Amino acid sequence: IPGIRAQIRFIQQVLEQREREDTFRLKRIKGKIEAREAEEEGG
Amino acid sequence: PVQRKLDPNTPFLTGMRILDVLFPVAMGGTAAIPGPFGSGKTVTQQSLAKWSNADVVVYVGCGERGNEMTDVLVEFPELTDPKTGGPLMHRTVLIANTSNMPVAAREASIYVGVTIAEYFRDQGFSVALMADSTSRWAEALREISSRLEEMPAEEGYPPYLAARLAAFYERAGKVITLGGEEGAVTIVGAVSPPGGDMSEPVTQSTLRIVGAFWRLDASLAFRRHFPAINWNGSYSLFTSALDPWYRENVAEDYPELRDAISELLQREAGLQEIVQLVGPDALQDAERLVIEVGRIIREDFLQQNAYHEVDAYCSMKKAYGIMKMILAFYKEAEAAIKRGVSIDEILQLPVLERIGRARYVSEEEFPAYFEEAMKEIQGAFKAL
Amino acid sequence: MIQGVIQKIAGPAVIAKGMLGARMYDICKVGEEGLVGEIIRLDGDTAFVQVYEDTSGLKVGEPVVSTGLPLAVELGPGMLNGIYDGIQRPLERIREKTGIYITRGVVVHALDREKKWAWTPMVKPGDEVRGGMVLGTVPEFGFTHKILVPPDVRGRVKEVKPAGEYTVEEPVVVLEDGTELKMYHTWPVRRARPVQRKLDPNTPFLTGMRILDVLFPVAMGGTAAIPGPFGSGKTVTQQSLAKWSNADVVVYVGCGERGNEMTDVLVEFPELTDPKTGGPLMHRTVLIANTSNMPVAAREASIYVGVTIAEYFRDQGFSVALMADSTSRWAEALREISSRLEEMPAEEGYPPYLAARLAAFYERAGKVITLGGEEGAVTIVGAVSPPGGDMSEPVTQSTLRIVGAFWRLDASLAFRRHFPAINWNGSYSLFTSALDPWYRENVAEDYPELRDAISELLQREAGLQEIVQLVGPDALQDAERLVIEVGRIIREDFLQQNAYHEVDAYCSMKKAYGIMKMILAFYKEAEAAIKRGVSIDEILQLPVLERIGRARYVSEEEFPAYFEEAMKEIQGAFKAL
Amino acid sequence: PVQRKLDPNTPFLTGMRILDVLFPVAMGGTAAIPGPFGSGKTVTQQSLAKWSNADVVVYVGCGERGNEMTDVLVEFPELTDPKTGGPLMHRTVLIANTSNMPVAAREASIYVGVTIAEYFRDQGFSVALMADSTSRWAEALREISSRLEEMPAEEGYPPYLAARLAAFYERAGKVITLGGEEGAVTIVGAVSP
Amino acid sequence: KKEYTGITYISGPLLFVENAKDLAYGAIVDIKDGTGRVRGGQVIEVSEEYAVIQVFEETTGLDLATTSVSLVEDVARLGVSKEMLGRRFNGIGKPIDGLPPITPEKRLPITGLPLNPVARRKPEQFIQTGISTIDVMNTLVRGQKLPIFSGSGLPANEIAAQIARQATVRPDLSGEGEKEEPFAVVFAAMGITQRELSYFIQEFERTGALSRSVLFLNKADDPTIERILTPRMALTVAEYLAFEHDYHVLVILTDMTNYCEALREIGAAREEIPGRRGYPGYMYTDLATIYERAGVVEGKKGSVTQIPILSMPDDDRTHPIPDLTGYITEGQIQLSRELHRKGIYPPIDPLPSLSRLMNNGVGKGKTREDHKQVSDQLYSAYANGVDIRKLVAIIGEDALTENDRRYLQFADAFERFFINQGQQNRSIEESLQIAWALLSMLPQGELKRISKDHIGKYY
Amino acid sequence: TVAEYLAFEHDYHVLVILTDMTNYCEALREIGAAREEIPGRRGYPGYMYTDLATIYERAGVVEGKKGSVTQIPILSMPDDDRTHPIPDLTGYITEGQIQLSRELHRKGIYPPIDPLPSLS
Amino acid sequence: RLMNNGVGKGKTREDHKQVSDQLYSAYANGVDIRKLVAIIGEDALTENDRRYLQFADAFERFFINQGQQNRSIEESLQIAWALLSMLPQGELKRISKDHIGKYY
Ligand SMILES: Nc1ncnc2c1ncn2[C@@H]1O[C@H](COP(=O)(O)OP(=O)(O)O)[C@@H](O)[C@H]1O
Repeated sequence: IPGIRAQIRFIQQVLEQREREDTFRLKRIKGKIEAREAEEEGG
Repeated sequence: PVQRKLDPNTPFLTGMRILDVLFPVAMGGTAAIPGPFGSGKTVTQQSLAKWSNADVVVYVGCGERGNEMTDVLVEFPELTDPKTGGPLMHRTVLIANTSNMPVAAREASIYVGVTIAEYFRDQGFSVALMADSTSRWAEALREISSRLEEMPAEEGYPPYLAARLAAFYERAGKVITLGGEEGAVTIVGAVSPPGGDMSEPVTQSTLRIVGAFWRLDASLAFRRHFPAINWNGSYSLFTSALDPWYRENVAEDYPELRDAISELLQREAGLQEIVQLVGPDALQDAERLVIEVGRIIREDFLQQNAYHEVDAYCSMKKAYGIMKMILAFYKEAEAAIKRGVSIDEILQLPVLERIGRARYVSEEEFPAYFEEAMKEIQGAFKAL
Repeated sequence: MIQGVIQKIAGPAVIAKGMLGARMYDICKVGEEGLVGEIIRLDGDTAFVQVYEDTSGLKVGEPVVSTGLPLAVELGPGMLNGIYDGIQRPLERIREKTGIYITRGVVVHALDREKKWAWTPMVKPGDEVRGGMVLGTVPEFGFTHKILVPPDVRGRVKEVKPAGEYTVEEPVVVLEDGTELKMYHTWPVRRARPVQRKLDPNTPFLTGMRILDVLFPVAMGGTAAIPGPFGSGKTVTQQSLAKWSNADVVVYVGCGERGNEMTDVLVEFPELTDPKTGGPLMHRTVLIANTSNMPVAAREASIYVGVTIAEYFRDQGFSVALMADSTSRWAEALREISSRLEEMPAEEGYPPYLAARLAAFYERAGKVITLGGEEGAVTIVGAVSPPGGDMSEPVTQSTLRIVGAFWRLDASLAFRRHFPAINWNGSYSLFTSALDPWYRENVAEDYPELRDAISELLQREAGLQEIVQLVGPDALQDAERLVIEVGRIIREDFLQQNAYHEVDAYCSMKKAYGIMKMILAFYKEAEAAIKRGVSIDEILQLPVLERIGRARYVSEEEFPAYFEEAMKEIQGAFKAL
Repeated sequence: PVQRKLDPNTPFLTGMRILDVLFPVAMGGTAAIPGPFGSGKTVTQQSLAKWSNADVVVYVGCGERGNEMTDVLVEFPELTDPKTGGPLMHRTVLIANTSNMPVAAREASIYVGVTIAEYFRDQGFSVALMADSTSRWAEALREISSRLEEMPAEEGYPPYLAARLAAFYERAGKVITLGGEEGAVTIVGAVSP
Repeated sequence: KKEYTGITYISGPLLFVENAKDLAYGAIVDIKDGTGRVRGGQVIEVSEEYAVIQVFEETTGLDLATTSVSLVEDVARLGVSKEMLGRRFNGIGKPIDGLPPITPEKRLPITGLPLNPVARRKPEQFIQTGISTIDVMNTLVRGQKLPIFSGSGLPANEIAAQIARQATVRPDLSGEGEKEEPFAVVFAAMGITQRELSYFIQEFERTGALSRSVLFLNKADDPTIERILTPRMALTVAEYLAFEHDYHVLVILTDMTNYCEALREIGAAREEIPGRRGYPGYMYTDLATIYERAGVVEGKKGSVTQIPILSMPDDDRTHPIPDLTGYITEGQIQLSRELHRKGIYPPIDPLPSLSRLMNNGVGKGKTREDHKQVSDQLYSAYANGVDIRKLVAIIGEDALTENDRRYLQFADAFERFFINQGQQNRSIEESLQIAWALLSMLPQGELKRISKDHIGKYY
Repeated sequence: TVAEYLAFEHDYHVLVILTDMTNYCEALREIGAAREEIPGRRGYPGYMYTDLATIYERAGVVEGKKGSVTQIPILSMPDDDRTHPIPDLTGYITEGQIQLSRELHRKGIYPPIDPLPSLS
Repeated sequence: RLMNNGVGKGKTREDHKQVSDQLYSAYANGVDIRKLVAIIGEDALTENDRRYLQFADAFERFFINQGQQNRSIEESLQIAWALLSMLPQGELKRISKDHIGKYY
């Protein structure tokens, strides 16, 4: 039982780790989109 | 447009014993065959395309293999459709779009296929769409979104995936068109998860909208146990409106036989849990009998090789015959085990191999083969 | 402050136009009707204003007025026996207007501006007053309510008003600088009140529950944490504690919890007793209510408002007792606020504050000597109800190591009818060492050793029970069955308190000491008998067992005589057989 | 530049039994010693440095505590080179850049080490570079990248870590230089996950 | 009238209109094309330079030259009445039916105004559904939110229709004016397919339970904004009826998972940076906004009780949707896949079910005396049987005791007589009679939770 | 700073003791994460090794002088993980570690120290 | 995948895919009995489970391991039939009785 609990803990940690990278890339994309649309008044 | 949409009340016979007896699909329905690579999401669709009961067939390939699409152009104008005798390529409108052609032609091909099928339905036939790997559609949308430079939802898929999929799956069903006739568009859309996990947005959004759902398993496909339909992750929602049709056209206690088979499978599962815990020798005799009947079912009634000569199209009466034989054998074996005879003798009874190989028969001598084997079982299991 | 017009309206965010001078974190009422918000950003000549209410139906061009004061409460006479929202809004006077709902933009004052009190001066002109001193007194029903000087004010008195009747808006003292001091003042909830110095734990917080007050104590500055499952009788424990504690005032804070505390407290304890006057217990309570569908700013300000009101009642010289409910629900609200502010999360989603705001709430509690030469205390007992019930999430992982005592309410113990249900194998306390001297000087001289012996008895009973049930409690040597029967005596007639009885709800320290003494004496005489070789059946059939079984149900007047007679009778009747 | 790159057919005898019997390394090859903290990586690398069969040794350290550098500094000059008989520190060019010193100097140190080893190969000897904490090097790369403000890869590191590591490890092998005489550059790069 | 031309951007769902600072945030507009066909909309992010609009259905055929936008309403309102008690609406609130559009008495706003925590009271009385499990072991008192945790293939629509047809309130036991308390039900279904729509219509108009129901249907391929608006319309009509005409209402919301997914999609298309596990950060507030409009107040006689039917997505209890739903509501009911496959209807797993407000709705003066004790004893005996079944499978009926034999037979008969009931309508007296008959199969002295004054008159 | 002063200038033998390096790491993660700088591993930023090494390596013994500095940083493994970033970085920087035990504490032993996983 | 079209009767030998299917089934059974052993113990095994176990080990030792030698389709099929003969007749439900009689 403790071995299975350790495995679960490791998998859960990795899965949660691979969400903050996504949030970070999304925030950067939003910053770039704001920087671009702040210059698109007309043209 | 149509006048009004009817309620489906007749099955969609497809040849496979699992997908006909256990998990049926009405003649207006929908389905989805998701699974990792190396399961047979193409062999099963080609078998549905060459052994169905429809009038026309449209085979859409949205990101498939060139060899997988050219092994149809070559063989189908040689086989004989099972309704008129002509070639099978006189009812197919297949729409090929392989994996190196342009990328927006994917969604283009999906919509073209559905509109052609609706035209034929309005004409009056009974079409059968077959969309392959709707996931390629999703990845095309993902690329076009990454070019539009927008804000993506989970895993990059744009935030209008589910709307497109619902609008595409909701133009399928029996209807009475503007000329006072009947038509039907059945859809069987494959799905390819990126790791096999049924948690992808496409694998989830394609639930909650469909009827049957035929989940393929990987280990059954490593054992070379085809088809690899997982018998406890799948489900069907049409199996309660088709019972009048079964009672009218197959048998009278076919629903009861189907219920008994399903109950036996999905009770044997629980015992298999304790089996894997302790071992299949500390069990009682009735328990080992249940395990062995489950294995006989799993290897003689839910297995089907699409490359045999006569075991590639099993009809309803043949499936019902095999089910009857299995149930009678189990009943008499239960009685004998109560009496006291041993399970090893019960297994060495050669009616085992008889009702096992009873599936490689043709369809002409079965009405006599089944009678002979039934009487032989009834005799030999009271002889001892 | 100068007004300003709206520029953009996107969801709950509003961007003001023409505010060159507005401060950060100020309440400003945006709109035509007042939708009090909060200034969170300033960029050149604008200000982002986070509104609390719906924001639907506004237009661009409506005025935005600032206030200048960052989310204060109104500390004064009138808060006893009141129900308040998260931002100190009186719910009854709100119901008097809007019907049964809570409309948008209502404006109501916390302290009633139309009641009259009996002011009695306590100074004279030409006198010297500084922060934290007393100006007068006014009796609020139940006890005498002082009127402090607003901290960080001073001067020389010039004029007081004669004793009589005046409301909360008659300036009652006027200093030399011309400042007018009224009966109340405002204090921003995010800044702790100042004192002279913080004292140390040397006095217990006598609850009334024998388990807690004997085995797991907490000083009168402590910070305990009490989880709760769904069906372990937690509400009755909390109500008994608030009824028989030694606090002078009790403040209750709930952010997400029911609307049955209202009926329960307000109609049971009044028709029942406040066990020092007989009148309602709601005459020392400041209940605060918050359901799930109320704004997140309301939830956060709820926690902080509770602790600030408690700090005030301490600074008056009393001893307060807080009961924070669902710190987990508070953390949920805080996480929602954060994810709205577009902040990089941490493990489990909570922002990287959950460990700092928590420790900024639990560190406002402790015995202290106020600014006017007095004594005060604030003690907190905050519930921690995880979504699943695992003490490994971030909220619990921080609450533990921020708190002292810990009281593990369990549900199986409740299913076995063992009330109260506090698992002694999982609970623990840290206020025993530094509290022993009070025990030696005020209870008895061997109280520590009696307590430790009882704890060892329980430890050994459990360690034995590990394998008892295998072969049944009959195939063990006589010492083992003796240990088991003594453990049963302990945990069935000392560690169990029927909180609904009349004379069995408040076991005093001397009473608990006597009971422990009798149980240990019976164990000593039973081991002295077994050592000689008597049977293990007379031991259990004796009458001293029943005599000590009816110990706790006796009153607090006849207990010394009962104790003497019981010890004499045990020592007597344990030699004849 | 070199003439042509030979193929190693000679063992690199380090002294230890496991690494000279079970898992040997040809005298032109590469290796790696990953492993968690407190397992003996420093002691193993110093033992290779003080008992190998190379002509010269170039100890690089980028992120290792200065106590190790001081250990080798105050220990070697009283040992003996087991090929000639002189002091051991007369065939060592150790390079030191500890943890508290600046960061980018880490990668500067890696490259300086490899270039010194290439020179001593070009003279006709057979050297044995022993890097340390290529993981620390990758951390320095990540810091500089995140300052440049570019998009990351799996777990922060920039998406050219693999190319950089491949070049660094591919500068190692037995070769027959422009003078005609042979030479070799072994490499033993520690890692610390 | 037909003002506000001059748009300057069109992409996907969005549409930027140039200078228009007279539209209120959150309004509702229409978009007339250059060919006549009109559409819907909803203003958001209005500022001084432009005003982002979001169309309802689609945007195929719009151009920057021939396009105009016009106002409809400053907020979203619904025209409610009492004549809408045999009708069938959809989404926005127009009739998908043949009957004419009714005339309203007041046009309420579809949201807002939470109840007051000092203007409530405590729910006491009980409601009868006909299903014997949800009666004898998981009672459903008024003013309670009791979700149903369905599954992927399990029958949820059929259970919903059965409850809707059968559920009534029993004033015979309390004692009051019979024809004084009416009953209604406001079934509202989001994201149904085409089969389920006809199934529901036939299931209602077969028995005739249409005379006191109001349906709000949201066929799956409709836009997402309507699937967001639907429960608001349902609950608005429900609490209007209750707190204005003393009705007793029962609201059933179908497949809250579809609502949650639509909500996440709308947020993403509005550029929200999802909070946790892809779902928006405000989802707890959003759910608690509709799981909370139902209760009982003091001074009135009505009540509103909710039964949100959701479906654990991957057969999981730690997914955010079931997590927050169990966090906000008080109770649960679990459909069982094993009982389904074995052939029992209605399949209700009675071990992991629960009802927090049950002990407040059963007892002398409400239903009967032996209610809670019978429930406790049935729970205990069923758990015992379900354990000794696996024990038997491993060891054999050779090494058992008589009490274990009897418990095994009890468990089997309980699964085959008390759960499996089909389309019957069991009253509470009939359910208790079946329960006592089933408990009789055990010897006295084993009924270690019932009182003897009860064992006497029964058993 | 005070330690290095007293030691290398007035010839003392200091002994620095830093309790709760975990609270320091929490403070560091919170102060850093407010500038949007690529959180490294489970929250804590990328340069946490650089910072911990910045403050640890200040303890040594110089030649010529006769002072010394000696550190004993007490830290609490967050959830008895020896694979948490804080204990991992600390073990990679410092030399030798003394690990308290949990089983010995139940049996009532003090100071509970299991000499199996500890060394210098 | 492109194997059912390139092998069979008239191309290599009329019994190729059948030996393939049977070898796969038998090896899967042996691999499962490996875990059964690891749970129970090698002496508490039925009389045919040991046959399957030994088939799996012989398969991994003679059919897979082949050094650097150039086999042929016929040599490899002879080895496959040698192995498949280690199991009893009648327990191979995949091959046809004709091939079963012709090769053994
Ligand atoms: N019904 C079947 N009978 C026999 N073999 C099958 C059957 N279905 C699939 N297979 C085998 O499984 C493989 C699956 O092929 P294919 O359908 O191209 O991949 P996938 O199933 O992953 O789409 C094929 O090589 C075929 O040999």
